[PDB]
Amino acid sequence: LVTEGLNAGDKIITEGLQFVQPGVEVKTVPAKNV
Amino acid sequence: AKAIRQTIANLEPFMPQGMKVVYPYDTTPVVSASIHEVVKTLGEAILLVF
Repeated sequence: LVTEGLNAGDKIITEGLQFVQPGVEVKTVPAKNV
Repeated sequence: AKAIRQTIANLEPFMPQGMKVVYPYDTTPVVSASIHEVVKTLGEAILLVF
């Protein structure tokens, strides 16, 4: 349960967290894990 | 010193956003120019005595 810095309608990276850093254009796919 | 530069330049795609690595003090060009002027005056001395 979050309270600040994360409002409704946002997106969160949750899988594939090895070739990623803040500041690069990355494509989108829906997540495999629930 | 080139290996230290190469290590930082190989590590730089992993730093957080907003962090630069600067080189304020470096006595590499002092040594480099101080031996390069010796090589230049060696060449000038042999060509000039020729």
